[PDB]
Amino acid sequence: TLQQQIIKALGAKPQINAEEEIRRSVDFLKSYLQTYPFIKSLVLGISGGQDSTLAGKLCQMAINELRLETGNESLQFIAVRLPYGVQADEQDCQDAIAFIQPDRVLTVNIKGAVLASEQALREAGIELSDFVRGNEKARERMKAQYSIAGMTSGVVVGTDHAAEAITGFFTKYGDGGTDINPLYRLNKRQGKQLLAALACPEHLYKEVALGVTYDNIDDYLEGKNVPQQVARTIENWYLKTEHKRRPPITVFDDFWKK
Ligand SMILES: Nc1ncnc2c1ncn2[C@@H]1O[C@H](COP(=O)(O)O)[C@@H](O)[C@H]1O
Ligand SMILES: Nc1ncnc2c1ncn2[C@@H]1O[C@H](COP(=O)(O)O)[C@@H](O)[C@H]1O
Ligand SMILES: [Mg+2]
Repeated sequence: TLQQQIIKALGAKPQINAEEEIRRSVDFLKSYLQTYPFIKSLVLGISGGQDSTLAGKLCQMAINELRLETGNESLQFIAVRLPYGVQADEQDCQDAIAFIQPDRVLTVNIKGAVLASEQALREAGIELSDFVRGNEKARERMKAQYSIAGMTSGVVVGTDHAAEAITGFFTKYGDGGTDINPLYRLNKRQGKQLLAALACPEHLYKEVALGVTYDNIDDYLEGKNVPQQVARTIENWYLKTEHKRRPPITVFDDFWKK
C-alpha cells in the first residue's frame, strides 16, 4: 500500500527503544566528524521547541564524547538563537540552553535583514503575504547558520524528522536547508520519548494546513489503521511535496509524471 511505501521511504518504525535511538544518532554524528576531520563545529538553531532541544542535546553529547576520546579541544557545539525582534519564547529558550549546556551560544537577530529584503522587494513591486514572509524568515535563519558554519569550519544540523518530512512541513531551502539530520526516521511522539529519557524538563516538549493532528500522523507512520479520509489527506500532502525531498528537477526525472 501507499502507507507501507511511505513508511519504508521515511524509515519509520512502530516502536523504538529510546536509549538505543539516542546512541544511534550520537554515534552517527561522531562517525561523520571522524570521517571528515576538517569539521570542527556543529551549528544548530535553537528555538526553545521540542525538535531543536532534542537535536541540540544530541549534538552536545557527540562533541563531549569526541573531545574526551580524541583529546581535540578545538571541537565545539554552537547553539544559535535567531529571534525575529523580541521572541515571546525566550524563557523557554533559556531553559533549553540550561538543559543542553552548549559550548557556545550566539544570538543573531534576523529582523533587520528581513525588513531590508522586504523593502527591496516592495520597491520593485512585490509585497509579501504573511505566509511568504514566514518562509523568508526561515531562509534568513538558514543564511545566518551557513555563514556561521563557513567561519567556524562547521556543518549545519537539521531537525527534520518523519512527522515533518511526510507532509513536507518545512520551508524549502529554509529550515529544510541543512547538512546533516540526526532525527530523520523518528515521529513526533517518539521524539518526546527520547527527551523523556534524557530527563528533559517536561514543559519543553509538552493545525489547519495538514487537516490532521500530529497523533494522526504518528499513528499513520507507525502503520496503524486510521480513518480513510485521514489517510487520504496525509497521502495527498506527501504526493504534493515530493519536490521538497528531492534535488532540483531535471529532464531525467519522471517521478512527477506519475
Ligand atoms: N527562533 C529561532 N531561533 C533559532 N532557530 C530557530 C528559530 N525558529 C526556527 N528555528 C530553527 O528551525 C527549525 C524549525 O522549527 P520551526 O520552523 O520553528 O517550527 C527549528 O528546529 C530550529 O532549528
Ligand atoms: N563534507 C561535508 N558534509 C556535509 N556538509 C558539508 C561538508 N563540507 C561542507 N559542508 C557544508 O557546505 C558548506 C560549503 O558549501 P558552499 O557554501 O556552497 O561553499 C559549509 O559551510 C558546510 O555547511
Ligand atoms: Mg520542528
